[PDB]
Amino acid sequence: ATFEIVNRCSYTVWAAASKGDAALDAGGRQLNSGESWTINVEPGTKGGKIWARTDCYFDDSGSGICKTGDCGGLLRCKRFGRPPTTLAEFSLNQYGKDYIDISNIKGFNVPMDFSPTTRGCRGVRCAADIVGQCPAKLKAPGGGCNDACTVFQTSEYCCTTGKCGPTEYSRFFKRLCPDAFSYVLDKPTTVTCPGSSNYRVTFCPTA
Repeated sequence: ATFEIVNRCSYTVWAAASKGDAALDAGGRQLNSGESWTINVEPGTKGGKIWARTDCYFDDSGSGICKTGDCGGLLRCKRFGRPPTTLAEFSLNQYGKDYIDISNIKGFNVPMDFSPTTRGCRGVRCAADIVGQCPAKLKAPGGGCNDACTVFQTSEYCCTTGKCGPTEYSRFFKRLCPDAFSYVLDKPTTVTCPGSSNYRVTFCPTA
């Protein structure tokens, strides 16, 4: 499947793509403002994620750091990124269908649209100014808006027991972005697409 990753932000982002224990495609790349990077994700990829990283520095070997979404200091992510990270999440060719969502469960750094480029389902978007409106206690000094699990490490926020409800913090994410997961047990905003659909992830879609 192809995922065109497009940075519409006015700032550079370093896109990342991983399924947690492996890179997807090259795993990461710099996207200057307006750049598009098209990756190929193997059919059947389960639990893949794409995200933006901000304020990154990499040496010639592709080692360094980002202020948001850093994936073990690598340009080419092999693992998931350090919160806060708005997440485009997908599982492909799962009994004939693809499943996509956006999640704020690991916080929010960059606004995102995640849409199919092929027929048969709708896209999802979280493009509200979550960083600007972020509750004081969730603001990440490094940049972005942390989820409450990250900040407070409670069973309730992290849904450790598989028993948790919405919280003042989750409700903030949900209010700003109704169409993204705000906590682990949120009413799902997952979209079912045809198996083998193709997609575009757009950072800062609202230009």
